[PDB]
Amino acid sequence: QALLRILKETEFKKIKVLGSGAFGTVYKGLWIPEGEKVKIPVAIKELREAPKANKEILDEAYVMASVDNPHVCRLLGICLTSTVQLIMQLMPFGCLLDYVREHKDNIGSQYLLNWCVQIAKGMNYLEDRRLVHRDLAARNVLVKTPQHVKITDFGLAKLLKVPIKWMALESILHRIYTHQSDVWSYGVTVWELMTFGSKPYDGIPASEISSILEKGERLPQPPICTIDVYMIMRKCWMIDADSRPKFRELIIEFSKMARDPQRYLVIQGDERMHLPSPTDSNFYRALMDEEMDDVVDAD
Amino acid sequence: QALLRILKETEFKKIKVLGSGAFGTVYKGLWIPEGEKVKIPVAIKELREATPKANKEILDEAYVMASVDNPHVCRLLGICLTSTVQLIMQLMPFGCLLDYVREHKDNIGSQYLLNWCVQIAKGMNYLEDRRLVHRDLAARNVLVKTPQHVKITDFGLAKLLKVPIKWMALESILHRIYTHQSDVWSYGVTVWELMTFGSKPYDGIPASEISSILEKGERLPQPPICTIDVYMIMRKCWMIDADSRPKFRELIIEFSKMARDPQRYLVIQGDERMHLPSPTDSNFYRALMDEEDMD
Ligand SMILES: Nc1ncnc2c1ncn2[C@@H]1O[C@H](COP(=O)(O)OP(=O)(O)NP(=O)(O)O)[C@@H](O)[C@H]1O
Ligand SMILES: Nc1ncnc2c1ncn2[C@@H]1O[C@H](COP(=O)(O)OP(=O)(O)NP(=O)(O)O)[C@@H](O)[C@H]1O
Ligand SMILES: [Mg+2]
Ligand SMILES: [Mg+2]
Repeated sequence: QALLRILKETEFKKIKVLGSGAFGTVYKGLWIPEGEKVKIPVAIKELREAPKANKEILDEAYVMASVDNPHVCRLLGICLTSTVQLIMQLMPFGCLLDYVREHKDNIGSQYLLNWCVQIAKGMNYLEDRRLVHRDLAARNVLVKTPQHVKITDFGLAKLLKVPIKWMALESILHRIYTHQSDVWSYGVTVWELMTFGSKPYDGIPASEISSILEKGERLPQPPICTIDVYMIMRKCWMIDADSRPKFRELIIEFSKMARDPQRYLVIQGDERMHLPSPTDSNFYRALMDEEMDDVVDAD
Repeated sequence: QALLRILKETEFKKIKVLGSGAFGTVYKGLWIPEGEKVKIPVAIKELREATPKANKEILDEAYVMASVDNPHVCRLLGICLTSTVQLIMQLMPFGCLLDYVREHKDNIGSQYLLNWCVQIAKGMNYLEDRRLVHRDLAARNVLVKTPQHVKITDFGLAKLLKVPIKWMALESILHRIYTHQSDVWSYGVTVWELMTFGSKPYDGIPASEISSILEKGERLPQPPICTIDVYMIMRKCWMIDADSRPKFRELIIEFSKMARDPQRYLVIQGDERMHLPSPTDSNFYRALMDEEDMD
């Protein structure tokens, strides 16, 4: 229980709504430690309801509180008095989807491929712990710093707007959720990144997706992607789940590609869009990211 | 070196005054990374007296200040060189340990007090290892990162430039001699400040007369909560002969020993209840505020 702090409603306040999704509402909030005069910013996710006893939710939460990996967001605290309110670290940069749309004119290959590496690393860790995400998407990758992203919202789908356009075929047709169906979503997430945040299958209703998948139709090749990168996405969307890549294979392949990033993505002005200098990296870490490094560098 | 970031004045803004000291104003500020929309809270120390040529010498010392790497010493992160030199460091919303002990007066337990003494000694020992003399150690110059993790600040500022007479070793008052052993003296005063929950040292005695009473052998008095064993360490910090003062490495051992049996060495009313930090509350503080290597 040492990893999950139980909060009294009297020691935190919700300030502003940050967003809403299939599972609840995320607020920017404050934590006021008892006996202290500081207000510490936190993120608070207030859950919709689905129903289940407080003890069973607490059991679920201890598992979410126990993930230990630089690319997965850990549940920090919980309040079960009224609604279910989860407390986690506030990520001022927001989610990676909004970030890639915001900076579509300034994202280099080194950033894009290193994000693919980090997302695969967080997902491989989840597979190690036998935790199926069920809702991996670019909106559920949080930006700690532009050089450090983290998967969030895993297993909320367990504890309780169905993301049809990210689900593997077997998940749509038969509600089968495995680590290999997470690999399908990972492939859509990579597609979101490489298109700088396009909406997948835009204009196609969700009810049609299973049918266009069965006809063999897939998301198109992003204009910056060489075939090498596009083949990885295709493999994530094979009908046979065991034929799809493994998260650990994805880590290796994207890490390789990150060592020669301009050979695998075609970006105008890429030469001027490198990872930060050592000076700027040291400054970011000291202010926002004291916890991993391991960014893969060119050459 | 890559450990000091040179900032552009357009990159940050001042949003609140936090206090002032002998060398400048400390502000709460906001850092806006270029081309981002986020506002990242920082602390800024604007120095007093407008500086040019000096700026080379300031930088050379800034690079040293930016090279300190220890969980109990604050590292300079960046610098802005305008008509006023502006230093950028991590913001510490709890503030300094002096105000902290005052506001929680007679509500702090012995385990905290003794652990702060260890941590400060570890930080000063690291500086002595680096051959760096602080010159202005005092409880006001220890910041609280979390109640479990304190850090020495303002290393290097004094050299970078009213004298804190009541924290200074006698030889520093008389001869402007500053060594690691004079830092030991100031450490003893800092500890006395903590153990008295933030009392002013030599209250009622003018600063110009401190050196006379020190030479007569007068010293700060024994705090009510301190047993003989704790007070003797403090007294040994204030020996006239600098080389018979404790070394910071010995202070680490002695305070580490006492912090394993805190109630034997500090006698505080209500120590039974106080509040030590559960693993649960400790993990929560670290995840929100303190992800660095130790405390
Ligand atoms: N810890 C956090 N810090 C900062 N922003 C966050 C945090 N968690 C979530 N957000 C933002 O708040 C929004 C709301 O999240 P959420 O309610 O999970 O919806 P979603 O993730 O966008 N879609 P869904 O997949 O249906 O949950 C997210 O899109 C994030 O951009
Ligand atoms: N990084 C920081 N975060 C938060 N508060 C800080 C920080 N650095 C300094 N302060 C506070 O800012 C105020 C001014 O500090 P400062 O100018 O250093 O004067 P001082 O520490 O009180 N005396 P002195 O340092 O000997 O000149 C004090 O209340 C400090 O606690
Ligand atoms: Mg979400
Ligand atoms: Mg100071």
